[PDB]
Amino acid sequence: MQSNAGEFVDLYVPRKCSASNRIIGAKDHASIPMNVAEVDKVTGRFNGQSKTYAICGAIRRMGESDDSILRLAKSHGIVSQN
Amino acid sequence: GKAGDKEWLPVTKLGRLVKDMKIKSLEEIYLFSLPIKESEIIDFFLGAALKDKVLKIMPVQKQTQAGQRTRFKAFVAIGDYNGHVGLGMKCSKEVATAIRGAIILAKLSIVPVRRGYWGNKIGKPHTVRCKVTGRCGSVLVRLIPAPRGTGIISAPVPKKLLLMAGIDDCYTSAGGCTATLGNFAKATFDAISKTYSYLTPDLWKETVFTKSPYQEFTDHLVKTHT
Amino acid sequence: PRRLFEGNALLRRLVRIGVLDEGKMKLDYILGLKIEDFLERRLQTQVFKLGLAKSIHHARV
Amino acid sequence: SGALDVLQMKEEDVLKFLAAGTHLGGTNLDFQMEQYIYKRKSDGIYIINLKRTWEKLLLAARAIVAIENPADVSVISSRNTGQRAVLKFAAATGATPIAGRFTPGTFTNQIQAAFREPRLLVVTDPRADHQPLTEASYVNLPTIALCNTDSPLRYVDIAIPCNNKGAHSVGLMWWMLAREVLRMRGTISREHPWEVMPDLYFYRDPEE
RNA sequence: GGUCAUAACCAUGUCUGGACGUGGCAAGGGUGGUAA
Repeated sequence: MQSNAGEFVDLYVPRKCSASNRIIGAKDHASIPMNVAEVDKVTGRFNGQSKTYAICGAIRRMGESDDSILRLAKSHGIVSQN
Repeated sequence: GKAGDKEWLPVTKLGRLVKDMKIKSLEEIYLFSLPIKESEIIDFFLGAALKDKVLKIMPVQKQTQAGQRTRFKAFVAIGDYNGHVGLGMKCSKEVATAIRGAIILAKLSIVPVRRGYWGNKIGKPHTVRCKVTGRCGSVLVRLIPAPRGTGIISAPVPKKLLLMAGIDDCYTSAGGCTATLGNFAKATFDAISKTYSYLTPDLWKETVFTKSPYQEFTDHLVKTHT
Repeated sequence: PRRLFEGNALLRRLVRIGVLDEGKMKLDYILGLKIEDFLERRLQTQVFKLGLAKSIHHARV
Repeated sequence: SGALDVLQMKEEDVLKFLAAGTHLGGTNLDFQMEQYIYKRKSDGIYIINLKRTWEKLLLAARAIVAIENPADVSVISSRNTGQRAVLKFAAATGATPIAGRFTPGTFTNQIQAAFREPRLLVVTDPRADHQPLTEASYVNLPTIALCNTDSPLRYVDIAIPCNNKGAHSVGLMWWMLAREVLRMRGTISREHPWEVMPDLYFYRDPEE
């Protein structure tokens, strides 16, 4: 958040989950980032740069996460057709 | 001298990164919404601005065949005026021990508050981001934004909490019983918590994402470390 | 017209007693006013501040 | 996937899946477990597809790789079949096994001499190991498991469908899991057959 | 696939009884004496 002074106020900007486009708390203990490791996709070996996601605790605890992680990954690798 | 000190040895992973000094703000912890379990972590980043304000020391008691048996339950607030506040309740057989038990529990539950402006910016926030609520068992508070210089207009009990939060100007409205202050104070605390969980058009820009402090500093967490 | 004419003449009066700067002079800075600035402009305070007294208690007398 | 054939289905493994009866699946469905089933048989059996198994195996495995230090991807199983399997798993790839009765409060406590604090979990059968799953959401652990066709999905970020009512279906699936993580992280990859048997990942079983 | 029975009567209470209030951690010292 930016004032007319140009002072960039607010203690931190909180992360916004890709599960359902909404923002998690600071004591929500069911909200998990999950790092998937990319591979070269020519031999099948680790290659550097991870794809990281984040999911909110609310959709997790009702049990929607299995579809959400699949849908996110389906538009990338290592699922492209299921 | 002839007397050392030795204070705190962490047995917790999060505690170990702080003691070895790789995490350097509370803001790192909160962004991953990590558990806190040790009350020295919070008192290391802060503890140079934390005050306590013992609200009530209330008796409760159960019944047995030999008569009464009385335990003392006290509520204790905690907060710096920079926007971190917390709250805890605890009970014990004796008074002083219960108070000191509450100052520990209160440190554990500290959270940040998000402050904003009435409608025009001039630097340094002074009020609550938006009109929010919070209910605890049919007590509720409705923190409503207010322009500068109107002070905190509330009952004496929430006037403690909001003042400790550093929120300068506010209007409030209550509903239902408020003479059972254990609910009343928790309901205030509930309301101030929700501020960062309220989505605003400001926050619609996308967050970059970054690897966990646990992840990046894992090479220091494995050598002999917990 | 109501906002302009009123605001201008309001702020003029706040400047005339000198509890407000003309480096401010916006309606937002009206709200930055507080109790102590008024009390400074009182005569007994200014007697003490800019004339001979030994305490504030002297100056009122 | 997108790799040429080195991250895609192999002719060999199809035979192993079908010999161990993984394709067969229980007589019930959920509203989340109907996106891996194709259809039902003449019989009450509901036939899991193996194409759908294969993709889910991979990105599951790639997440298990992604931790820098593998010594804290804590595997858990309490049913008898998945005991022998997990022990060899956590010997092969650096992990910490928890066999038998969980003893709850493992990650919640601070004071307990069996305290653990992993990052991931890999659980067999959600509705036998419900205690660690519930406890996962108090310490922000991602979660992976092997679902039947009717196991409840809740605190399961990614599933890896299986028959898992016992037999060779259990041990085979843990063996395949350990094959993949070594191809990706290690240098066991050669795309020519691994020495280790799926035989010694199966259940001990009452002996002769 | 598994086997077992008979309930009467029974009301009332002289009574002037209960220790609970604020987080102090915190003595801090050695002339005599083998030698001297």
